[PDB]
Amino acid sequence: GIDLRWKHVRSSHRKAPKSDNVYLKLLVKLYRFLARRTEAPFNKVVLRRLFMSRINRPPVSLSRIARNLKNGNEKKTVVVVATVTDDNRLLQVPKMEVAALRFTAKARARIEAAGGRTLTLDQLALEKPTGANTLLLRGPKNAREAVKHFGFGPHKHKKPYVRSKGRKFERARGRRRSRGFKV
Amino acid sequence: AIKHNQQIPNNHFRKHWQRRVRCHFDQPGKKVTRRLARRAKAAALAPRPVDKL
Amino acid sequence: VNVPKTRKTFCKGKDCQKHTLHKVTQYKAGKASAFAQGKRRYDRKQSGYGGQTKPVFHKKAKTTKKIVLRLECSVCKTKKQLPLKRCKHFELGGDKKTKGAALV
Amino acid sequence: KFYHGKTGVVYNVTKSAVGVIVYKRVKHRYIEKRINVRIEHVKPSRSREDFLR
Amino acid sequence: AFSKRFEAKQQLESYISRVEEIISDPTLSLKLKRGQKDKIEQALSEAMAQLEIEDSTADELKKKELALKRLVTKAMAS
Amino acid sequence: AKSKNSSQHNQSRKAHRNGIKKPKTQRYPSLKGTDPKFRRNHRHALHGTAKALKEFKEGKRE
RNA sequence: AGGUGUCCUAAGGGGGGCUCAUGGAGAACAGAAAUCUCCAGUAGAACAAAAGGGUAAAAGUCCCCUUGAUUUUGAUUUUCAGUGUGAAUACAAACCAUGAAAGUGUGGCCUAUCGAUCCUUUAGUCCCUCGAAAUUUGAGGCUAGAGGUGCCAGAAAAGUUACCACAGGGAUAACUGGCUUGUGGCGGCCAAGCGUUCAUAGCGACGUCGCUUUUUGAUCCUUCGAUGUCGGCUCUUCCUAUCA
RNA sequence: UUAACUGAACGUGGGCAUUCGAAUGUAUCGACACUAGUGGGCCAUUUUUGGUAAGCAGAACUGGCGAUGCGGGAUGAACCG
RNA sequence: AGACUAAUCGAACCAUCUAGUAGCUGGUUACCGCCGAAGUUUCCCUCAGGAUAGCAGUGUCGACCUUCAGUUUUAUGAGGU
RNA sequence: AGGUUUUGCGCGAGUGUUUGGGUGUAAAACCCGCACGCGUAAUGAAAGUGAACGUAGGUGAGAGCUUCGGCGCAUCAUCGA
Ligand SMILES: [Zn+2]
Repeated sequence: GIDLRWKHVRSSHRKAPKSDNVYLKLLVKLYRFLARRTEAPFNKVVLRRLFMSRINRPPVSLSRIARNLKNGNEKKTVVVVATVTDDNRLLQVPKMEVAALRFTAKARARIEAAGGRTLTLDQLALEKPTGANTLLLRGPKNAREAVKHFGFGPHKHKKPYVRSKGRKFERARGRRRSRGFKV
Repeated sequence: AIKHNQQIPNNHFRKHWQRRVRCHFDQPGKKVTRRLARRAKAAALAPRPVDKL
Repeated sequence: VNVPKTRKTFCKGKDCQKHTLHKVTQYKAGKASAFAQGKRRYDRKQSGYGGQTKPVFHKKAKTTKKIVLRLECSVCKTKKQLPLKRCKHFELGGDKKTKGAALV
Repeated sequence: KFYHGKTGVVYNVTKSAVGVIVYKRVKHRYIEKRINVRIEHVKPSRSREDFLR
Repeated sequence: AFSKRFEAKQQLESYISRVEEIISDPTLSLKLKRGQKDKIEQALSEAMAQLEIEDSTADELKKKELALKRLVTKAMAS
Repeated sequence: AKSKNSSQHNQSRKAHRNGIKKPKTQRYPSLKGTDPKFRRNHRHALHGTAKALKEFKEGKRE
């Protein structure tokens, strides 16, 4: 006997992509080699984010990129391991160079129209193998419809499951002191 | 019998619905029939247009 | 339990908004109307064959009722309602009790 | 009667009362409790004086 | 209503006269305190008074029947 | 027929199974329950001190 | 071992003067006990009710003035899922009571004294709708109370079957078996006395220690897809607490 | 809020490590999502209630059987290793 | 006599609605690997049954955050067996 | 058939050809568009009204980058508009 509390406990994070894209398999091979034989911490972070599922890689927009291009960051390279989406609100697009997993049709056109350049994760390793002069970005993880229903309960101010919305659907008892109580 | 956080169901399936089910397996067969009727009608009205103003 | 015929308390009138003399009177429920929506629906449900269609209460247990005082402002004729606890004795305008005047 | 003997931290001060924060142990989790006590019941504590000295 | 009120009026008068004997005799009053006596007679003050008014009904008479009985019965019991 | 009424035999072991979790303390406690009269004035106080410190670039230089 | 379905225009709120139960010594009628006076008196008295806690220039007692037992909504504590109902604590914005003033007051000194959806009814603003357009009746909405469920988180409800039926239960009775032996039966110890006189030839009060499972109870472990439930007739064997 | 820049909370600037101010361990840090079975229990040391008592009925802390073999108690779900 | 009415009577026989409902009995089909329970809280014409919290598995993300502990020492409070 | 969370895939402020039409080696395959569904704006019973003081705010932590001064994603708490 050994009197242990835990035994044969597994890991908690993904160790390989679940997708079977052939090109993504090549991209993992490149960065798995780079992370082993390079001291730059930028490479290790990029490798793990390639394994993540779609809900853990939310899209980023052109506006969010322009927000972080101030206060002395006009000359750095933006790297986003996700999709990049055009924003209809932004009227004037600044000049930038972006390395992203993929672009929408309109986002690519407007970036190069202003005088920019669109890169690729493989070209990024060829130009900046150590990731010097770069900044990483993420999308809003919690900005999803399904997240608003999480942890429903009294005094929580969450969103209920209703087949429609109107005065005939819920409200009434338990939502106003005029009919019994309130929550 | 509800058990968890669910949406309240309303499925109108307590009558004898199985007696009246209308599957559509003749969608392509019917289309051929209409095309045979149009070109047959167009032949009868040789120089005239098919439709009306 | 007896209460005076008059007392002065807050008045929520549009122009009083202060303490003002009030007259005290007991509240009595009115006659049930014959054209309310609840009555009109009940009459239709009972017509024709079928019998009694809604429950009839039988098992009563309470012996008393709560007393409700209706007040009236002496200026703007505004009214108020103040509930009380359950009681047997209610009277407005009764005489006050006397201390130390015992006699049989 | 549960709080007779416990120690807490003041979080609010009013005309004649103070608000105290104490931690209560329900089965399998702790809960934060906030109570209002008149100053006749509270008393300064020498628990932290050794540390401050 | 006239008969019910008159019956309850007789019963309340009967009980007031009945309790007057307890408060009047010296044997029971010897061990019976002043503090209960003056409060019972204080309640009896408005008890004689409410007879003079005419709007009193049977309910009132029954209430003061039981209020007087509970008040006097604690003194007599202990 | 009759059956056992109540028990507490295995409750202590169940609670300690995956720890008794104490909520984490944190730097800024909430201001819920503080009296409103002090709360209104505290709002005005913070409004002024932000403007004054913003003027530090073209101004007072305290 | 007990208690609750109530009671109070003051038995609620403010202020002031006084100190209780009981005991000692005195005074015409006056006595155990009627009224008056002095000294001692830590609560041994009183505070609506069951019990517990609390109170002496008071929370008791008498006197003076009053209606904070009022209006608009939020946060917190107890039972707890940290849902509802009941009850309770501390502030904020108005209007008042009392007192020279500081202050106190959001019912009873504290711990119990009570109630959802639907429907009906009253108060409030001067408000919204009746969908072709107007004006008056009527009807429908929003906010706060009352009419009640005591099986008290809340169905509308009388019997019989010995003519009987079905799904199940040894989670549950009537018979054996098992543990216990109060009651039933049997056997000891001490020695006041009975026994012509003499405790023990033969008995034994007041007390006290045991055995048995042929009496009757207590328990409900095994059998309800079944262990044939009184008595007698017949026949074999074993136990000893011994009738010959 | 105070007779009063007198206080109160939240702040700018500055000072204090040469040693961030008890022991031992860290073979297991925090948060979220979805869902299965279960809701007849029983036994033992110490404390303990009703009963003459019971392999009887009812509770508190902890360890067990149920869900589990192996070596001892000849045998024996719960005793010892 | 609740007797008889085609071996059927305290309400005959035949087909259909009908695969009538069951909180109740019985059964439920190959192998290996890893983790591993509950008979307890609150409400219900509830007590052979359900919802709710607990125990359990799997999928993860944030840092590898240096945070923590069914433990001891030192300082200081409460209790009425 | 209708819901719900998680995994893979296409497009992305949009997205969905197939009720229907054109065509065909004919129940296959290929092409076309007007409407419409969900999403982009909430709140009240209702008549109704309808989202920038600031480089889209202030403070404490934050991976990574850096000219070494600093700039600081996601997310957690808190004070404001
Ligand atoms: Zn008025």
